[PDB]
Amino acid sequence: QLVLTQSSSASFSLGASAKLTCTLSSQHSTYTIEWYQQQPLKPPKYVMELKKDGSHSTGDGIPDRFSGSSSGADRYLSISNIQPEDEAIYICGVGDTIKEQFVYVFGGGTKVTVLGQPKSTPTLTVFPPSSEELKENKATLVCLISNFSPSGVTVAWKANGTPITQGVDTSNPTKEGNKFMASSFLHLTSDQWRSHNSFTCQVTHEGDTVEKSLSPA
Amino acid sequence: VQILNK
Amino acid sequence: VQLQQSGAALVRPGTSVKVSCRASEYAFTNYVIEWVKQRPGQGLEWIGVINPGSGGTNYNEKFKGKATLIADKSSSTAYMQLSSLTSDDSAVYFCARSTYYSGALDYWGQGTSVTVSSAKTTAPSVYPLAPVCTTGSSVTLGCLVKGYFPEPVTLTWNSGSLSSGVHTFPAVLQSDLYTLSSSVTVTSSTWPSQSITCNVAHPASSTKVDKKIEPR
Ligand SMILES: [Cl-]
Ligand SMILES: [Cl-]
Ligand SMILES: [Cl-]
Ligand SMILES: [Cl-]
Ligand SMILES: [Cl-]
Ligand SMILES: [Cl-]
Ligand SMILES: [Cl-]
Repeated sequence: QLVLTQSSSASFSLGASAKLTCTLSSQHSTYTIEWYQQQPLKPPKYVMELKKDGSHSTGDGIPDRFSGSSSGADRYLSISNIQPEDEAIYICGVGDTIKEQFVYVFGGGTKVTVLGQPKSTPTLTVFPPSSEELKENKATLVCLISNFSPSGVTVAWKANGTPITQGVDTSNPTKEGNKFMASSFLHLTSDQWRSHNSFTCQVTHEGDTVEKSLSPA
Repeated sequence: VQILNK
Repeated sequence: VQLQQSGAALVRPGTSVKVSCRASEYAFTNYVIEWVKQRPGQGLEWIGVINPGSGGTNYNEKFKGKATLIADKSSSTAYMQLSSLTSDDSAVYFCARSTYYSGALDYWGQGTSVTVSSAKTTAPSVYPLAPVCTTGSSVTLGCLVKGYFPEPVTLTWNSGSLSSGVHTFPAVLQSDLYTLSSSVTVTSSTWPSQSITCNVAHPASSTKVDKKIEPR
């Protein structure tokens, strides 16, 4: 029952002062904890050690906008002048020896969204089925979705004017620099590809629609 | 007391 | 200072896996090694700790009889055995360094991705994508990598000699087959006068294809 309590999510305005709470179990209210930062497809980064008095020791490559403080069982990570780069899951950890065994426990982490960032609108690369693939009576239409922010998108395909559900597979977004990328594939027969005047990859992002079309003609 | 050694 | 983890592993359900963590540019026996599982949505799950000077180990209760931590002083390498795997064991696992005297996991490995699946191992079908309907001082070439399992694939252009203007997009997964695509923007001076290939290696099938992009 060494337990660290964190809220699953926190939102802060760009440039604002951010404070995250990690709460120790009452019996462990005096313990020193560690702060970690995790962005997707990167290992966790050590942020700082934080003792009951508010004294802290920050790890390498942590900017000075990052500080720590304490009040009873509460341990705080403060980010002054919150930046888009600071979007991450912040996890606290705590070590002890209990029933003669070392244990380390993590909190559930706080996913930090920075609000008030200007959006990036996706641009589209589309590829028709290769003659090589078409030889096998199969057609894969490719939609490559570049340089959007934030990460949330939905993708639809149209054959002429009519939405296509069957055969559509769309990726999760992956970070690339300060933006995101995704891909969508439409699987058709050769006959379906050749029988329609146009196909459209349609991306919805933050109220915007981005469409790019292909034609077998 | 928190035990800090492994 | 680095922790160098072993490569992506495919494991059949009901079997075991051993993943490795090699200490680089620091004294292995002077820090402990801890092992951590990435949780499905957010957060981390502690597995245990090996004291390499001691051979001493401690574990999260849940991982007792599931994980075994070993340390080889001779090779500066820590090992984690995970036994009788199910889909719930499909995860990225990290090793991290800690002092004998402070809780901090101050340096972390790059992670090992474990896939636990009965799904069929399938080399990719690779198709070259010519410029869509072609004229202009620049052209965008594509590469389609269809229906592979498991991850990972390594995709390069001209075996990594063509580094500039490459974009490789996230893979999709449907019915235990992945698909992905890459594009590269090249000058009309470079292509098609020069041979440009998409190179796709699939370690799990021991396959590599180099696919030449040819003009219509
Ligand atoms: Cl995140
Ligand atoms: Cl960023
Ligand atoms: Cl259709
Ligand atoms: Cl094994
Ligand atoms: Cl190994
Ligand atoms: Cl979770
Ligand atoms: Cl062409």
